[PDB]
Amino acid sequence: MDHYLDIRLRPDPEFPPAQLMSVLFGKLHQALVAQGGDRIGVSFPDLDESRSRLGERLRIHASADDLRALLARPWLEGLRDHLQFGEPAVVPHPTPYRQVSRVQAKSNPERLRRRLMRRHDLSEEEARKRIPDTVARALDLPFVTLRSQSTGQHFRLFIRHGPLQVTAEEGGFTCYGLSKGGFVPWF
RNA sequence: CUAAGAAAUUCACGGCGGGCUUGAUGUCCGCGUCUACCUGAUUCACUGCCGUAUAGGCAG
Repeated sequence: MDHYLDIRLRPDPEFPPAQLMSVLFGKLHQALVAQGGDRIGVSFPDLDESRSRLGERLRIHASADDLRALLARPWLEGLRDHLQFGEPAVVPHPTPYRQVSRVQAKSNPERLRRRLMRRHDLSEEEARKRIPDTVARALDLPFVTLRSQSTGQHFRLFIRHGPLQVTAEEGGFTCYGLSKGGFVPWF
């Protein structure tokens, strides 16, 4: 994956950039479940780790045929007025390589309590005795908010840009474009 | 380095007895409250799955 395509959120008087970034990420995810495979990687070039902000840019990492297919496919319908685009081009080098991975946290003690009750046949009080409320961990990481279509929930999807490395390795990506082993050029 | 420097108010106690406040009364005419707006700031940290696990991961 030596090719990239930058997408920057146009400023909108109607919307904040986080809402636009989340609906763009959901539509990219739906485009990848429509496409299939594990070869599509994402990034956030104007990231702010300190303020936990994604920035205002998103960058896809793939081959050029994937970029020209995704630049005209109807997952960009209704956002071309919200979005300005670049051109499908080759990445610069030398670049450090890092991973973009979805991090999940045990954020609700009661759901894991109900799982322990389902898998150990305990009552509610044994689940509260075995699992306290200190267990709940909150991440200090930026996030998109996503509407599931299988189930009906709205959940925060916390992303982590991994450590910078001098070389990249093989692997795939999930249907959200996040690394389950793959690496992306970071520039 | 202070109108500086010091100090035991305290023992006891029956306030109760009794009573007619009454009659009478017109509130009342009148009234232009308009004008214009993003409740959305990621604001639903959720639901489940693997794992003996609370340790750690995974899905949408």
